[PDB]
Amino acid sequence: GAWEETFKTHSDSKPYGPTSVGLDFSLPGMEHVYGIPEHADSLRLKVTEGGEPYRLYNLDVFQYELNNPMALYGSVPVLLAHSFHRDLGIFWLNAAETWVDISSN
Amino acid sequence: PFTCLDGTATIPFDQVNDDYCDCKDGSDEPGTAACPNGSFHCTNTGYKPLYILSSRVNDGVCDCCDGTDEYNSGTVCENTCR
Amino acid sequence: VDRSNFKTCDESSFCKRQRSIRPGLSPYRALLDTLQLGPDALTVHLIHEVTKVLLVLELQGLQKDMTRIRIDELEPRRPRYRVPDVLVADPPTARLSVSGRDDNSVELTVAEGPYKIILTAQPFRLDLLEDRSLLLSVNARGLMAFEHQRAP
Amino acid sequence: TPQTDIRWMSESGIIDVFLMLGPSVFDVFRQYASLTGTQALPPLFSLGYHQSRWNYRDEADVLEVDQGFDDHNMPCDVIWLDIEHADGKRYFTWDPTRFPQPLNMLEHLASKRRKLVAIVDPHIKVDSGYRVHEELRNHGLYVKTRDGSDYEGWCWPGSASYPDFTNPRMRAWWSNMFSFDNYEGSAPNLYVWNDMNEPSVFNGPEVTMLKDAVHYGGWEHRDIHNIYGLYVHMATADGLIQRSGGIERPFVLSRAFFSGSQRFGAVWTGDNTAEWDHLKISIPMCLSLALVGLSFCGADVGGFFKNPEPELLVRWYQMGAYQPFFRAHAHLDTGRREPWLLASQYQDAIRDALFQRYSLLPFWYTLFYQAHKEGFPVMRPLWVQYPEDMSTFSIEDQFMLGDALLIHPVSDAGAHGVQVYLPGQEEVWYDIQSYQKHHGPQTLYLPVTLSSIPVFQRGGTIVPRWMRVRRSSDCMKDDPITLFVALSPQGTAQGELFLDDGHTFNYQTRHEFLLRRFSFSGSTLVSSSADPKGHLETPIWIERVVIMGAGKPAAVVLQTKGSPESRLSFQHDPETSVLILRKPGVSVASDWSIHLR
Ligand SMILES: NNNc1ccc(NCCOCCN[C@H]2C[C@](O)(CO)[C@@H](O)[C@H](O)[C@H]2O)c([N+](=O)[O-])c1
Ligand SMILES: [Ca+2]
Ligand SMILES: [Ca+2]
Repeated sequence: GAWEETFKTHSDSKPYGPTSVGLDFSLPGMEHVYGIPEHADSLRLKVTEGGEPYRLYNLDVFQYELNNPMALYGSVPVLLAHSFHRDLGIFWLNAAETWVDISSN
Repeated sequence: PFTCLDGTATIPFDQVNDDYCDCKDGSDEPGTAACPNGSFHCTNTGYKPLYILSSRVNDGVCDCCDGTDEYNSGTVCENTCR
Repeated sequence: VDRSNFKTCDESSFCKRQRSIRPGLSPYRALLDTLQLGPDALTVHLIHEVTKVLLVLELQGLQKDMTRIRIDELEPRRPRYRVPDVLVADPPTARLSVSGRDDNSVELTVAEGPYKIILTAQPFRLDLLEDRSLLLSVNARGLMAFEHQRAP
Repeated sequence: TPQTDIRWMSESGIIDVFLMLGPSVFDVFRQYASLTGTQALPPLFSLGYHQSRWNYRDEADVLEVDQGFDDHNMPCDVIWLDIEHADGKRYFTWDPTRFPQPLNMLEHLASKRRKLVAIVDPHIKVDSGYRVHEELRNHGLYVKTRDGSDYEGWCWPGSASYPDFTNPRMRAWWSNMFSFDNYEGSAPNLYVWNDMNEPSVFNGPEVTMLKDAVHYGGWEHRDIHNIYGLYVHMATADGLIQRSGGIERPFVLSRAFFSGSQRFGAVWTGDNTAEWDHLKISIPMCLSLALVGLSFCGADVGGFFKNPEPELLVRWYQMGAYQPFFRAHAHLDTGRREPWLLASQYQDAIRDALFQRYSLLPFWYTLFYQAHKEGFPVMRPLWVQYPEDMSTFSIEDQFMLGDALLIHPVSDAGAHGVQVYLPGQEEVWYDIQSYQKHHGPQTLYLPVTLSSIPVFQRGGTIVPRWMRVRRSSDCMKDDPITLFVALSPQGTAQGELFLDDGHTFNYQTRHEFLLRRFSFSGSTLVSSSADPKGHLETPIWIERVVIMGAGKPAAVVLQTKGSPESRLSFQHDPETSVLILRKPGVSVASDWSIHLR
């Protein structure tokens, strides 16, 4: 699936092949993160370790369900981290399909 | 002086139609929009009279056919009682 | 509840590739010999240790206590997309200064402080501090992945 | 030791990330706002109540709905026209049988001082008789496939093509299409709803456009996907501005959005369901949107899918009345649920919710002016206002409006009470219904009935209201203000009030507006200018002051620049410590002070 790729019955000719980009960020002192809408999920974002990452890809999901990280209609790639001591934000300015993993330690 | 129709107070006559609601039943402001439970009487000369909510006095909408509910709103209402 | 209509991460081939990369020693490293402090930015070459792919890190301190990190290919076969019309202005920059250096590290000061950026050379890493408090790290878990444009 | 790690994985483009260092969350708001802009200031009418459904039948149905609100004394600013108003989902058209005279309908609504919203989707029916399709085809403004042909997918009108909104020439075309000469039957009180703009493609992968479709400049659809909807929203809003000659502020609702969409209007959470858990989730969904700059957020009141039971509809109106975008909307096969079709006890609680919302419009307007100027969210999680109270870091059945109002709507069937967390060390909170004061921090058990909306005003704040609720906000926008002063334990309070003409850019191009500061300390209420550049001709005056937490004074004195010193009559309730100052009568543009002797 690295180049030409099919999903169900639809074919992506992917003429440029794999071009994805990724990067991680560590937030010492932070236990609570928020943002990256739109998801039918809690205000405080959940860890994605045992499941799916949060998906940012504007999609029309018929009769969408609650408490899951499926991508809904809008995507704002902005994450806020809050603690007693400080507030931080990350703004990932990318317009392509984006997945976001969150892990606590 | 003037006393409310429900006896909740008694006020000088300069507090009748003074654009502030002083009676619980709204009876001190029959000509303004100041009371939430008041009524404005459309005389509609020559035709059927009508009562409207005080909140529709000078709201810019023609509620009476004679247009007398809009006298200081910037909306000029024509007489349509015909 | 039939969600087979929509891809999981595993069914997305770029998500499956990226997520298979797990926390560890990053193969990227900054070439401090290529370091250049420009008017608006610091630029330095990065390299993938195995594939020898060359990237360009463009680091910027910004007014209002912000940092912007941009990474692109040094010699791309074709231009990569940069999101237009979302930013309302070209963000006003603040001057970076080298305020510390060793063989594997370059410390950068944003204007006159208190914000600093530590660029580690090998492995590539970014740390952001206010004075001596570590605020945030970049690529600390070694998950940076940049698939360069191959022959179409 | 505690630490959170975040990993971003994107299909293409460069790495481009902004690190926003605070240190406070309001520093983060300002930082992000300086990058992507702030919430567009909504025209006042769009902060009122919107009545919508899929679909109102014809012009007669629209006018009956309009008359229904007045006959049942319920306020409403906008009635919405979904896709069945067009000719077979050819957008910018009107069904020739059911909407044959749109100008007359719009004129009838204008005479009631109400607006209309029409849906315009970005998919264009492939139809050689459809002038929109012919022009976009002839000018090559459609998204293309790799072989150079125009992309064709499926949507509401069947086979449809997708304009390339990433092309600036396409967006200018779209914007010009909203001129009153091009969009025949449109009028100044007609606004726009952009839907399906992800773009939704029924026969496409994941119900959207193929990754390898080609846009302006040769970029693939995989490169641009998440800003496609934003470009639709932007081009539409520019079109509503241009059609007025650059004078009128737009109102556009959009379903798809991106960073920066706050500059172009409102969004809503799409097709929710008439269920209690969907009611609950509207708070965290709109709160997560507020945190990232999208303050003009809401969810379909009553749920889009299925039929809500009357109790659920009541609670949804009460919830929606305290959320920024306030629209009831419903699926084609649902029963009609205009609020006067319910039994009287449910009608009465819904009307009460509508009155509270309309009374609070001056407050809502000022919060949106602050969002517009500073980038601060209107709707806020409790932890934004109490960043050191760790027990608030996850709260999502409660929210704040600005710093002044704490809201805990009932979101459970048959509830006998709610548990309200009132935060803050040395903080007091006033139940705005009973005026009972409560000290924080505590979790209060508050009994509720069907008509209860748990709302508390924070000590130290001043909230402006229009207590004269009329049929729409245009009818109210010259009315006098009542000020609600909630005294802190130190006997102090402050608040702001923004005013303008309610719908133009004159506040910005001509500095025609008022920004007033109200402040209480010692025993004196003072009004001063919070921005001297703003001047406004307005008949608005101060008709009443309600002070919570005050003792009985011996006399009340008002001083106004240009006027002799005056005495005010007052009423005091010793049980609730509520003081009501009668008819100060001072212009809202005037400096003045009231002293409690
Ligand atoms: N042409 N193909 N036929 C066909 C007929 C029916 C359906 N059922 C989908 C029902 O979901 C509606 C999605 N809701 C959208 C749109 C609005 O409903 C009307 O504009 C608006 O009210 C909503 O607010 C907005 O969110 C489908 N199909 O593919 O699902 C295909
Ligand atoms: Ca009176
Ligand atoms: Ca009237």
